[PDB]
Amino acid sequence: AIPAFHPGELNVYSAPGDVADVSRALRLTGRRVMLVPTMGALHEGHLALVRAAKRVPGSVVVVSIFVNPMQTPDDDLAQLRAEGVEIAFTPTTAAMYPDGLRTTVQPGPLAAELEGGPRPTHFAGVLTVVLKLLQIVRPDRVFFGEKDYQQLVLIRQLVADFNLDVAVVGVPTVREADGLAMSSRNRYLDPAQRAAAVALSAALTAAAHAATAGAQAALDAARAVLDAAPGVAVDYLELRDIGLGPMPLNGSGRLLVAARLGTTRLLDNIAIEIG
Amino acid sequence: IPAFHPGELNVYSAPGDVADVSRALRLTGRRVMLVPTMGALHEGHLALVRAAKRVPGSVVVVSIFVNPMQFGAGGDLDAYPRTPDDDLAQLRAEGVEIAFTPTTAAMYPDGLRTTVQPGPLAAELEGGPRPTHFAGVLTVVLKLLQIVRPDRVFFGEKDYQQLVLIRQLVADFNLDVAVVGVPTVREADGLAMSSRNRYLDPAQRAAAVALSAALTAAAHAATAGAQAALDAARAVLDAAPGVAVDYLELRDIGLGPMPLNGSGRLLVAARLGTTRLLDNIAIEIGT
Ligand SMILES: Nc1ncnc2c1ncn2[C@@H]1O[C@H](CS)[C@@H](O)[C@H]1O
Ligand SMILES: Nc1ncnc2c1ncn2[C@@H]1O[C@H](CS)[C@@H](O)[C@H]1O
Repeated sequence: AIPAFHPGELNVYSAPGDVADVSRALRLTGRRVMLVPTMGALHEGHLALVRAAKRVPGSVVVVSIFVNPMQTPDDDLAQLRAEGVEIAFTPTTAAMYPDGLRTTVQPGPLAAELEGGPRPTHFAGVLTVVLKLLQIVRPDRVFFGEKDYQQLVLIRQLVADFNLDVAVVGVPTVREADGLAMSSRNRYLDPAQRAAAVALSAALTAAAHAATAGAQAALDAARAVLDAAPGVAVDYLELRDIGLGPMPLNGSGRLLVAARLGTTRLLDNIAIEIG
Repeated sequence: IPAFHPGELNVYSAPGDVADVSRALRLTGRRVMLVPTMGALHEGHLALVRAAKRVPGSVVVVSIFVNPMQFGAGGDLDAYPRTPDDDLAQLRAEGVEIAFTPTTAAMYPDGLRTTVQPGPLAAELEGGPRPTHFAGVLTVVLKLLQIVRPDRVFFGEKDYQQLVLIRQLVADFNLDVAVVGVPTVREADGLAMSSRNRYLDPAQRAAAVALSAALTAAAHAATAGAQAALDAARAVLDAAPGVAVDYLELRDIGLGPMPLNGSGRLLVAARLGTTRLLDNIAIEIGT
């Protein structure tokens, strides 16, 4: 028997089997299932993913909230209700890993680069949990923020490599009024650090416009902006092609930056067109 | 959707083609059964097909793909038997409606990029000397499952460790498929059917009966306990001309981090010349 589903209400399920059965039932009724994976602590960045999901005709939106150990619940659920989301999937660690860590996903070599520098097993954790959520929910489309661009690219590789039948949708980064990419970590910044943190986005946008003068001009313009900020320890600043391989001589690319401000690590990235 | 002629064998090479046909069939109420093979089909494979065929409303998809990722150099990959004309003929005789015969390029267009990392069981038994073998197997089976999206997938008990690892894959990635283990098909003397049996000369073929003899002796000896069962198997293997034992192990049925209780599996691997043979059997202790 299919678990109870009340249309137009927020339906919260903690058992993987329960959301699996409801999702399957709903798709048969002519809904298109949209999945928005989160770790809770929702902000406007996450709501942008939800809104993208909602606008697909026939959509029913599943938002998962799960703090993946391998990589405010009441408030989160209120935000989802306010957005008209019909399904929240809130599993426990034990429900997701009933046999502990056993079979896992091993990413390709991109996972060792950039963010994989300090955190060499982070993306194995991410792709493992994402693969599981895809299999539990079986959505037609799954939504991720462009802010975590390397994550987004690795998920596209997961989907292609394992022949997954789901469309991956990248959603543009939501930003504060001065350009700073929205992140739960931003609140940890003291006033000086918060003022200095504007250099990430300013550096990237400066580079995007400098890029008419070529790749080197774009990189140099970004480095200059970061060089004008105090207490911003740049971990990397790299221009790559859109799949995060080596940047071609001309054409489309992505510029990525990460920096530490005190104990807080921030990331940002932007589309670049060379020439 | 490419053409599907029902009641005939339809052969598709493109993953997109079989995926489209499978989806179309499932949407009209047919239940899709998948039998993954590496070809060189014998009666053991046909038992899997027949098990699949008897699921009511079933449409049977047999994949044939000699998966490069589960082989290590040199050597073994080139040496694997390929008898595609016989394979397809056998599937026609069995009334299988779909054969999926993908190319290496279609399966691995990006080489080895994202892969499946099996649990600790993949390092043991068959995996000991071949530490990447089961990552190859689990990666291809995952892909086949995603392409075909069957209701049920059929594997032989002969490769018992592989069957266990596939159940792990299915559980650990929350795959919506039932895994069906099918009992080992044997020659009249007990020898487990294998595409590798073709490499036994008449003398080696005679000697090879020792594996199944040893296992069945142990299964009956087991009323007297584990030591008795193992020593009965060892005695038979020891009496066998030119059988070189790699391992003989009695484990819990899941082969995992749990001690043997009342139900186990006895597994053997042995070399007859250059041919490595496997077999296994259910064991009940004091029963
Ligand atoms: N400022 C932002 N804009 C867009 N998406 C964002 C974001 N901050 C986080 N996200 C997105 O939220 C998800 C959390 S698991 C992930 O897809 C991340 O990329
Ligand atoms: N003698 C036999 N009896 C039953 N199944 C067998 C078999 N020999 C091989 N198989 C089965 O055929 C498949 C080839 S990839 C695999 O599931 C193996 O376990």
